[PDB]
Amino acid sequence: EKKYRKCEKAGCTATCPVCFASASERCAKNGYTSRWYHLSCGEHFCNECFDHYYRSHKDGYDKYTTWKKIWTSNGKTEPSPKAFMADQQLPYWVQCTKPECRKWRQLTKEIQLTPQIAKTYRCGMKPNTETSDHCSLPEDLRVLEVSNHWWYSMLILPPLLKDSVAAPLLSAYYPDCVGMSPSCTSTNRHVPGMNRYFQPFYQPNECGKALCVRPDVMELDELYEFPEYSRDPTMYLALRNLILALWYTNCKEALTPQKCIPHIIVRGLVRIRCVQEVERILYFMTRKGLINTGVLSVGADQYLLPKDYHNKSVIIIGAGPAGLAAARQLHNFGIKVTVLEAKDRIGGRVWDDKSFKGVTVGRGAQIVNGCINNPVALMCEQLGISMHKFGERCDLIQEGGRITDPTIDKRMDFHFNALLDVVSEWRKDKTQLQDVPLGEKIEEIYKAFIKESGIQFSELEGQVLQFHLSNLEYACGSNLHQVSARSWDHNEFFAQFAGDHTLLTPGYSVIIEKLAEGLDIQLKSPVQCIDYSGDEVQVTTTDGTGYSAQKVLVTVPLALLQKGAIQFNPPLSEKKMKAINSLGAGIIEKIALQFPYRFWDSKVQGADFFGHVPPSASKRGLFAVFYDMDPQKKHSVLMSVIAGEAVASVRTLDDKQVLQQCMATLRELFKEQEVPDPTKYFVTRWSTDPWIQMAYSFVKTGGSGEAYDIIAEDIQGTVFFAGEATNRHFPQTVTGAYLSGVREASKIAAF
Ligand SMILES: [C]C1=C([C])[C]=C2C(=[C]1)N=[C@]1([C]([C][C]=O)C3=[C][C]=C(Br)[C]=[C]3)C(=O)[N]C(=O)N=C1N2[C][C]([O])[C]([O])[C]([O])[C]OP([O])(=O)OP([O])(=O)O[C][C]1O[C](N2[C]=NC3=C2N=[C]N=C3[N])[C]([O])[C]1[O]
Ligand SMILES: [Zn+2]
Ligand SMILES: [Zn+2]
Ligand SMILES: [Zn+2]
Repeated sequence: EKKYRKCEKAGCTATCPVCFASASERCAKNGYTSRWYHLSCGEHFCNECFDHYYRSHKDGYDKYTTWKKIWTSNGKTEPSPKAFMADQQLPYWVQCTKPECRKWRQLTKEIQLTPQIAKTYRCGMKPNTETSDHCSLPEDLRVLEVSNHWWYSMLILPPLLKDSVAAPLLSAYYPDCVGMSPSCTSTNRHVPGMNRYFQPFYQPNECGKALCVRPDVMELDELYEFPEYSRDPTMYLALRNLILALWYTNCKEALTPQKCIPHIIVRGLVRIRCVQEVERILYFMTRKGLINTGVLSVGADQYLLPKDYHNKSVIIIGAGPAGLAAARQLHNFGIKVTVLEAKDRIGGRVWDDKSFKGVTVGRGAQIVNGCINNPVALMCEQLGISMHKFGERCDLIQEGGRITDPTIDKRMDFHFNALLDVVSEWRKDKTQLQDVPLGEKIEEIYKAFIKESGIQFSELEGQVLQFHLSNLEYACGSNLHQVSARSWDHNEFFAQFAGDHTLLTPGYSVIIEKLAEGLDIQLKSPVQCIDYSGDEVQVTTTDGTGYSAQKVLVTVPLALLQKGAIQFNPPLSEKKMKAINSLGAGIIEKIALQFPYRFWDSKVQGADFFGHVPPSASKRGLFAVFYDMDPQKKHSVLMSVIAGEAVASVRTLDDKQVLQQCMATLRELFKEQEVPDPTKYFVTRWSTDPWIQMAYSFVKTGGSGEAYDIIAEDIQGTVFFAGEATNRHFPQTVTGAYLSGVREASKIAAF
């Protein structure tokens, strides 16, 4: 036969291929062979070692055949001698852990790389074990080759990771389809101790779950950033999935390259490319706020992004969830941030009262709707605090004291949802200019249904239907006659947060205060003018104090944008003003009442809340739901909500008059017994708080969900916008406001 000195592959850069396997007694070593098999520009094996495993009469055949059976039953990747070599025989490479050295070294071929070796390796030391004379030695010349893109081009098979920390979460997938080795026995074997709200990965063919990622498909922004993985995403996916698994395994500390590296176990020079790449992917996912986020804090020179991204200054207007999320992100990235807040406190529509004995009572937000993958649940895990999952039970108690039979509750809910289904059908072919108020469409459909069907409802059934109507006015923050029939539920077209609905028992203020800790926050500093006509943005407060930065982030409430309280120079565009004015500034108010004892326990029997059947439509929304504010059933605090048309009715009532109406309502709801006087209470006035004037946004008649995106659009890469009224997928909530701030910090840090 004819022998060859050179590699089989045209264009391979190895002038002298050497065999890494040396498995056969006739291994060609560094000389001639019938074929030099190419794995990479730095790695080859001779035909004698190929046959050692491949041919049925050679000594390596039993090992190759046993591997082969495991490979083909567990994965979708073809078996071959090359795949076998890369998975089983190619030597490992590891970095010196001396911080001033970090040189790559090849381990001898029988040394199995472990995390422990990757954490403790030093040049010249026996693995798993002097001076530092061996650190000075040059790296093998093949190491530098790996950093070029053409090296990856010439790598014939994608790497497959071993014992990935992501593997227990990915058992429904073929391992090689997510970049993991099919021969790995721990890969192919709820991560215990991981928070059950952390479900980072979609199961196969799954959708409809907010913030899950497909472990087997790259997203578009990943492809824009890493287009070299468009053809074969295997290697990128394994590193991204590993990073997510590690972050959600320990979300209380910054995830760094050095923490990831011992968990990257794969043979060959390609491990060098994997380690170089994991660092780039880490910075990308950090900037996007997918890891290293929440209430994580850093010190100086422990910034989360390298000093490149640091070269900016930012003024943030408003210190609510959105403003503080952006400030925490940007500060952690190493960017200079100043927060200007109009009020004498931080938090915005997060404002907790800590003066009720034994409980924390939000004047503003206190519920989390859907905890799975929710950043609020992440931050609770980081802070070690607990939430209370709501029970389903909610008796509808009538004035006079009767409890509504639950079959009436369900029946009238059935009828109410049927009306919304007709609206859903009616709108399928309607343009924005053909929009109709939801409340008007509902009332029309209902009257037509009574006429057509002839059905006769009791007075109680009609009042219970009014209750279900009031729940939707509560969710929208408005009487439905101002809400768009086309677009009221626009956001439900996107994946929503799954899982538990909870009461944030310790209060969102705990999270707000931790986000803000250590930041440069200026209270009682209402911004009056933002001028971005110069080289730097000029921000002036109402007392004439001037601030300047390269970029500015506006997070003020939608109602304050509608009233134009900040003057912009140049002015906001006509298109931006139309979007701003197409959304509604929804409103609810709250009352909280402390009592000497839990007078409701005998009748309510531990339920988290009870409903209040409205006696007339004129009273829809007036204290419709009462919340028991102690899930441990020890303290006696109720909270109730004023929603819909009821908000206008309490506008000209002072607090004592509201309290009096609420106590008259409670004594009607508990007419058969005595109700004690309250000993402490508050009544909120969000609608007249000058710097807020609302509770949460909704889409007004004629508007579109697209308005949320338009408000979110930056101006000139210089003026950015966040807040709950800028989050199209997740409007209204603390969660969506938080995510909007993280989003804007990502935009700002990219420049
Ligand atoms: C009452 C209430 C309120 C008010 C709110 C809320 C609530 C309540 N809650 C809630 C809701 C949602 C919806 O859905 C609900 C309801 C019911 C149920 Br059953 C469920 C739920 C809850 O609970 N949760 C949540 O999540 N949320 C809520 N809410 C709402 C919230 O709160 C919101 O969203 C947030 O907060 C937002 O955030 P932002 O966006 O950030 O905002 P604020 O907070 O407002 O902040 C802002 C700021 O800014 C300032 N400013 C203005 N202007 C100005 C300023 N500064 C400066 N300068 C100027 N010029 C103000 O002050 C504030 O702070
Ligand atoms: Zn050989
Ligand atoms: Zn080659
Ligand atoms: Zn070294």
